[PDB]
Amino acid sequence: LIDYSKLSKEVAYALRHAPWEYGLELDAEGWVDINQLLSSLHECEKWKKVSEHDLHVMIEKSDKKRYEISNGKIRALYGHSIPQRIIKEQKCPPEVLYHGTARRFVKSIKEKGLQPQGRQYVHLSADVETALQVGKRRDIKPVLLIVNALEAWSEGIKFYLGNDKVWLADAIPSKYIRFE
Ligand SMILES: *SCCNC(=O)CCNC(=O)[C@H](O)C(C)(C)COP(=O)(O)OP(=O)(O)OC[C@H]1O[C@@H](n2cnc3c(N)ncnc32)[C@H](O)[C@@H]1OP(=O)(O)O
Ligand SMILES: Nc1ncnc2c1ncn2[C@@H]1O[C@H](COP(=O)(O)OP(=O)(O)OC[C@H]2O[C@H](OP(=O)(O)O)[C@H](O)[C@@H]2O)[C@@H](O)[C@H]1O
Repeated sequence: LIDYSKLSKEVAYALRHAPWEYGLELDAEGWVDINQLLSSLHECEKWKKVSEHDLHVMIEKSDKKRYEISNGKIRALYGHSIPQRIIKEQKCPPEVLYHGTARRFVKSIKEKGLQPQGRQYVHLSADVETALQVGKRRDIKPVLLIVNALEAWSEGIKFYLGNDKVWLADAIPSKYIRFE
């Protein structure tokens, strides 16, 4: 049987972080031919059994909509770190978005605002529980930040489509972030 969770982590690395290591090139919106991905995964002993059907199943069973398959191509919807900016659709955000973080980063976010750091975009959540889960990746007592996203947008900060639970933004100045 396939560990679809571990397969999902491998696909994340290929489609967000190091496509070159797989001999892949992503298009401007992040897509690659799914047969080229499968061929690359089959260089790895653990993934030689993985079929195109398995990639659909991995997506269906996942707790998050990380990837999409369309007309024989696959992309990650968010998370990228590669030098070439992934073109995402600009969108007007809801009034409020959230961002869960680690206690150890709060001072720096107060001073500088939210920054993309190792990714191309700041990632934000649509609801509190989702944001706390983001923060739990780094801190058992994560900090919830509340972003006045529509105010930021009206003052020129760009936001972009990730998926229904993950919104993307350029750097967000501190004045739009509530820490309490
Ligand atoms: S046999 C040859 C295998 N391939 C290679 O050797 C090439 C380089 N391999 C690697 O770098 C690692 O083996 C990878 C593929 C990254 C897997 O290592 P980890 O077990 O440590 O994975 P992480 O926990 O660090 O997470 C990796 C990214 O995957 C996201 N993710 C996708 N799907 C899930 C699921 N179901 N559950 C948890 N996390 C998942 C992770 O959030 C993470 O995302 P980042 O963008 O890296 O933050
Ligand atoms: N000025 C500043 N100074 C200091 N620290 C600052 C800072 N600005 C921001 N930070 C913090 O710098 C960390 C960046 O960390 P990340 O790149 O991993 O971003 P993120 O945590 O949002 O996570 C992305 C997605 O990854 C996962 O998705 P998957 O499961 O992989 O699909 C999640 O669920 C997400 O959707 C975060 O703590 C920021 O708060």
